[PDB]
Amino acid sequence: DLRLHLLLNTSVTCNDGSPAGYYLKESRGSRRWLLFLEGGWYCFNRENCDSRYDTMRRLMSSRDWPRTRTGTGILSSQPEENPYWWNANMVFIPYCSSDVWSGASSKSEKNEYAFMGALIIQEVVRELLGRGLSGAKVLLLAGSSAGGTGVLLNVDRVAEQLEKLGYPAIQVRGLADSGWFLDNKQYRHTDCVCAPTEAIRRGIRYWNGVVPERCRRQFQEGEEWNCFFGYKVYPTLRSPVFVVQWLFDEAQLTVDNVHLPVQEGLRLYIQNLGRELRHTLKDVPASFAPACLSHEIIIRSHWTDVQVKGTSLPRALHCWDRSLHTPLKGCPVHLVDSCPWPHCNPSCPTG
Ligand SMILES: *[C@@H]1O[C@H](CO)[C@@H](O)[C@H](O)[C@H]1NC(C)=O
Repeated sequence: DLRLHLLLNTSVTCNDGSPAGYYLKESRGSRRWLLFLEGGWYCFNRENCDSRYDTMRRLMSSRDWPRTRTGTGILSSQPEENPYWWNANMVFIPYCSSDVWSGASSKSEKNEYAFMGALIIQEVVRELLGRGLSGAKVLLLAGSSAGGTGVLLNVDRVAEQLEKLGYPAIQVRGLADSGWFLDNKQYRHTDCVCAPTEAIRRGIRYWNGVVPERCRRQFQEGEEWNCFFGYKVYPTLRSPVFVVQWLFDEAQLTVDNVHLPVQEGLRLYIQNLGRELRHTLKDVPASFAPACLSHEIIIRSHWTDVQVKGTSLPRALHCWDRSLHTPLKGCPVHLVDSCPWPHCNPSCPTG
């Protein structure tokens, strides 16, 4: 299991000012480090953050965190559950900043909550260097849902941080699971109070959110919300990033106001969503995108079960590792389903 360490720099906090932290399981012989960002939506004003504090407090505070957590999926230490990186050093970073890992603002006389996601990542990396990360060969920053978007927003900053700290030999890579969203038209209506473009636009100002520098320079002031959308931020990144995304992601459908006898309009909407997602992945060389209606994969215990074109995700990730040492015979890394309806892939999760 992974053991809790609260940050020694107690100025790097969860939303309510309690210290942020990480869960760690070291692997003495290993020079591989997996840092996983938890997900769980976000909040973007006083009223909706107050409601989140009432009923989702673990995502806003470390006060009730347990001393340990069990690693599952890519965080499992058993080769049977995790064929990919079972022997790596494992870190689970709880999501307690409600800011898609983008914030750099403290709780103060003017701020009821602290939004410190981007600083939590930097501080975890800094404190791990003294616990063995200084000897790393590869640091894989992974994450699911809001944590997957967090990978896209932070992977290059982790790389820059390690370079400036004097560790240019650590290879920083990203694994973004279920964080690749489309700013598409909703199937029906709008209400918010959501259209994620508007909520993210407000969140960035509420959180003092930060985005990767090259993306920020493209979109400029007032338009940094664009960098929260994978297909727009990905081309600006320098670190290798493997993208995992269900073609019919449940969170995407939720923000699109789709709630599942499907008639023609909704059928065409769903098929076009899968086609648009597939189009955005065409030039992403390392990707795994099954035609399923689901959400998240990499920390699920049965993550080894789904396959695209006969290749599982742990295999694709291993092939990615080999590619980062010309395509490899029978070891693909670009795996995007082409069939057009959820569960047209027989290996999709059953629910
Ligand atoms: C603690 O974190 C804050 C915010 O990231 C930073 O400004 C400060 O230098 C840090 N101090 C130490 C001792 O790590």
